[PDB]
Formats: sequence, structure tokens, C-alpha cells
Amino acid sequence: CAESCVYIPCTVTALLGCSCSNRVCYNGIP
Repeated sequence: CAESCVYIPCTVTALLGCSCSNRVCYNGIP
């Protein structure tokens, strides 16, 4: 996903169902 949760939880990618992992939002794809 195009969002890093390093300092903040997924926002745009949150709507995509992106989960925070290794400080970066992922959901099958980055």
C-alpha cells in the first residue's frame, strides 16, 4: 500500500483494507 504506518495508522489504504505491518500498510499488495 502507498502508506507507511511508521508514525501513523493507515488512512487512505485503510479504505482499501490495508493493515499495518512492519511499519508499512500491506494488503496482498504494498
